[PDB]
Amino acid sequence: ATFEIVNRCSYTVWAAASKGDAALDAGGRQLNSGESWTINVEPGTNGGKIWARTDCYFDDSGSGICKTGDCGGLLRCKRFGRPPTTLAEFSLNQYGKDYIDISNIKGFNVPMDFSPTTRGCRGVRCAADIVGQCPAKLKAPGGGCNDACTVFQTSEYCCTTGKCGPTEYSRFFKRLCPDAFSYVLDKPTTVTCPGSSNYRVTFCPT
Repeated sequence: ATFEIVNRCSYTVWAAASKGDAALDAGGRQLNSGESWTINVEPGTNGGKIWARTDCYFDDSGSGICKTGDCGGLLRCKRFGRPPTTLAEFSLNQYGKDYIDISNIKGFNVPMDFSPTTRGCRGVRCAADIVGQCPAKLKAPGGGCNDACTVFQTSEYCCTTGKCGPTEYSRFFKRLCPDAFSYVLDKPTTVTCPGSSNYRVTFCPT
């Protein structure tokens, strides 16, 4: 499957693509404002994620640091990134279908649209000013708006027992971005697309 990753933000982002134990394609790249990066994702990929990283510094070897979404100091991510990170999540070719969603379960850093470029389903978006409106206890100094699990590490926020409810903090994310997951047991906002669809992830869509 082809994913086109587009940075419409006015600032540079460092896109990342991983399935948690391996890079997807090159795993990461700098995107200046307006740039587009096309990656190929193997059919059958389960549990892939794409995200943006902000305020990164990398040396010649591709080692450094980012203020949001750092993936162990690497330009080319092999593992998932440090919150806060708005996530585009996908599982491809699962019994004939692809499944896509956007998640705020690991917080929010950059607004995002995740849409198919082929026919047969709808896209999803979270483009509200979550950082600007972020509750004071969830604000991350380096930028972004953390989820409550990251901040407080309780069974209720992290849904550790598999039983949890919405919270004041999850409802904040949900009010601003209804079509994104706000906590682990949220009513799913997953979209089912035809197997072997292609996609575009746009940072700062509006």
